[PDB]
Amino acid sequence: DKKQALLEAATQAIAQSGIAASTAVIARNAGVAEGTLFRYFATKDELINTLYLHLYQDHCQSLIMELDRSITDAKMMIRFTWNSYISWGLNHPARHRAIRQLAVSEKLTKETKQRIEDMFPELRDILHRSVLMVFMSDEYSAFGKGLFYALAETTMDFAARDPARAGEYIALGFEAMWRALTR
Amino acid sequence: DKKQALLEAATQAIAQSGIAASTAVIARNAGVAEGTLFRYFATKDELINTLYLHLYQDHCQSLIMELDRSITDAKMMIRFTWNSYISWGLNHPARHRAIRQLAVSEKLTKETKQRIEDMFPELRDILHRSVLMVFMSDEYSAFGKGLFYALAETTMDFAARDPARAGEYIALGFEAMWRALTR
Ligand SMILES: COc1cc2c(cc1OC)[C@H]1Cc3ccc(OC)c(OC)c3CN1CC2
Ligand SMILES: COc1cc2c(cc1OC)[C@H]1Cc3ccc(OC)c(OC)c3CN1CC2
Repeated sequence: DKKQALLEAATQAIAQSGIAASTAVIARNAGVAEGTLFRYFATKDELINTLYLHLYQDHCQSLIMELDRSITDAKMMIRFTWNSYISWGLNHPARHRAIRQLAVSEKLTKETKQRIEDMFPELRDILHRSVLMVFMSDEYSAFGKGLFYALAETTMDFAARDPARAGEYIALGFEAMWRALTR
Repeated sequence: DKKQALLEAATQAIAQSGIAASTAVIARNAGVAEGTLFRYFATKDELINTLYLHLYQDHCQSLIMELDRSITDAKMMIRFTWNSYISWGLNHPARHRAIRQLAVSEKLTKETKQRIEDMFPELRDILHRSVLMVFMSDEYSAFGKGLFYALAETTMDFAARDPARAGEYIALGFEAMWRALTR
């Protein structure tokens, strides 16, 4: 649909030009009038919230399928989630570049945040037992996600530039992320 | 001099368009012919190395002056260095955006890396006792710097967007950086 085209154009524009990207640019790049964009997303805020759910789901749905019926401890599940996320961002640079800006956005609604939290219950539960309490507070939750994405971004940058050592940067990134964010 | 203008234009271009930025763009933005740029920096590699020393020194020289004749432990000195760095990046976004790309560049020479290491001996010594050994290895030194800059960047982004909580994001960033990078 045009909706998927819009979502893709919004991913590219936000990855490239930041979360501030124009609805005009986004509409133009999807090959539609801006008025058409507005029929699908009345507000930039709606677009941020919908795009974030769509991109989060793009990664999360494949991860849920891979992990299903495994028995993991907290750290194992979290390492799988981290390695999966780096793979996804390597495969889909713009998706990662857009999502890490969306996830820390002031414009996310409580409903959206709750949907993201509950999309993968097994992981939510593991994170609740593992994440430093400060980074599950209303005030600092987005900052803890930001730090994850920052470390993930660095990891992807080194893995892409020096693919010979990709797994080493992913493991070292994971280890630093774990220390930085867990109890 | 034109050299300072070139360094400033190279800071802006690299911050904006990445370490890949054109010598033509850089020369144009400094108001000189590209041939003139080449009289000051024969190679893009020379420009990366010189710009990185210049920007590192821009922060480090003021930090050395502030810390002089203090008695600090490792962690105190490192917290001062981190808070100083966030202040600098808030005051000088392009300087931070350029430097974090320069510092992980494959084009840095051994001489440059050694000059950066030795510019502030007291801090070098403290870091040698504090930094995880992996992040002082030849192979992963740049990756450990990258992770620092990533966490610093996130911290600056939240401190700039939500200045009411700047010190809280700086302290939480510092705490995560410390866990991620130290023994
Ligand atoms: C787009 O796909 C994802 C992105 C993210 C996630 C999970 C995702 O897929 C399921 C998780 C994964 C994760 C790991 C470890 C954490 O702290 C120890 C953590 O809290 C800060 C977080 C919270 N989220 C960070 C961003
Ligand atoms: C541009 O100015 C600076 C940038 C940086 C530095 C110091 C600087 O000014 C003196 C230091 C500060 C610092 C802290 C803690 C570290 O690990 C615990 C560390 O190793 C990774 C590093 C290494 N460098 C990161 C980048």
